[PDB]
Amino acid sequence: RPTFYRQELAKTIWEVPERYQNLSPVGSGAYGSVCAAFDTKTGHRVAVKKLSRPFQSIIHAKRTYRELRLLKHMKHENVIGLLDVFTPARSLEEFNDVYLVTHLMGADLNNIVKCAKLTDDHVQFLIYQILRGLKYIHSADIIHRDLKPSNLAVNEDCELKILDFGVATRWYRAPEIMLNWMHYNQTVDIWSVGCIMAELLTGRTLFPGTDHIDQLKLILRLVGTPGAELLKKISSESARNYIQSLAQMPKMNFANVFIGANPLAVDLLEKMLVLDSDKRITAAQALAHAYFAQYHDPDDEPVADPYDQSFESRDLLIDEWKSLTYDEVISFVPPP
Ligand SMILES: COc1c(NC(=O)c2ccc(C)c(-n3cc(C(=O)NCc4ccccc4)nn3)c2)cc(C(C)(C)C)cc1NS(C)(=O)=O
Repeated sequence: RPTFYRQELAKTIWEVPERYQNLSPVGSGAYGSVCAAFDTKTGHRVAVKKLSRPFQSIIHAKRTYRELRLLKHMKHENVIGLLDVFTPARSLEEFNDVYLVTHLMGADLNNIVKCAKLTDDHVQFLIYQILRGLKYIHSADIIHRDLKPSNLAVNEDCELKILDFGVATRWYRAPEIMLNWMHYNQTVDIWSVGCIMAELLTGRTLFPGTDHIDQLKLILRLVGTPGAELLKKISSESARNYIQSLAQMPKMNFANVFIGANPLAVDLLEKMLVLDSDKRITAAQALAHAYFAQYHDPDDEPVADPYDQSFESRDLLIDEWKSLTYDEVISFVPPP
């Protein structure tokens, strides 16, 4: 067991292995209880996250376990990975805190775009990586659900990583989620990618809504009123009428919005920003799209190992979730 040392950052007490030095708060709370630190074992800067109140409730307990399990499984170039996980507790009895360690990301997508308009090559590479990482997460039967510029990190060589901190999320949210259609599929993430890719090509938020309703009306105005085909798949009658009553604004054509952009990029955009999620292109298919020809490689776009998510359909007591979490902490083996 490493030797720990404690300190108070802001108003919280951090107790971490000596290995991690010079802890410094970051994200102004945007990442949560996160600190940047120097991993003395490798000389590399890392992000140390102290889970809030891990076991204060059953909901917290399960989310704690969920994140620990997910991070331990995520082994992909375009997805955040778990470098270390620890607790100052010496036993299950005193186990009350969990810290997750990951590489420290450099800058999000906003910081990179806030400069000058990225070239088409730049856009291809970035979107390609998001799509590459998405293929991997989706292959593990996992849905991000909150993709956005602030959740996407890019390094020196423009390498990108998908993260989550648990730009308004709504601007990139698929319409079916904001309509509470309950039956969301993975492509809800593809809608977000389209909104992100659009913003990188125009420098402006595609659907900058004030509230969800306004946001919804903006979306329908661009992707159009729901067609007969989509309407017949909506069981709720009030839902069916509502979605139509929200598409009363004067229509807008797609092409106009992306004028000047590479025709291939607009083609992909039209296949990502489709109202009917069933007809929305998947991450896997997007990767083969001609817009990513200079980057696509069927041999270097890996999927995830089978991921056991049986715990999601479980309803257990806090202590049970805590014990399960503790087990995952002790069984953690760092990657080479
Ligand atoms: C919230 O839980 C997660 C996570 N956890 C994380 O992404 C995570 C874990 C630990 C740490 C220390 C961090 N982390 C790294 C940084 C960082 O480098 N910030 C600086 C910086 C940052 C950006 C730009 C510039 C500078 N901050 N926090 C992230 C991931 C995921 C996916 C992406 C795999 C689907 C889902 C959930 N959802 S769930 C399990 O259902 O709960």
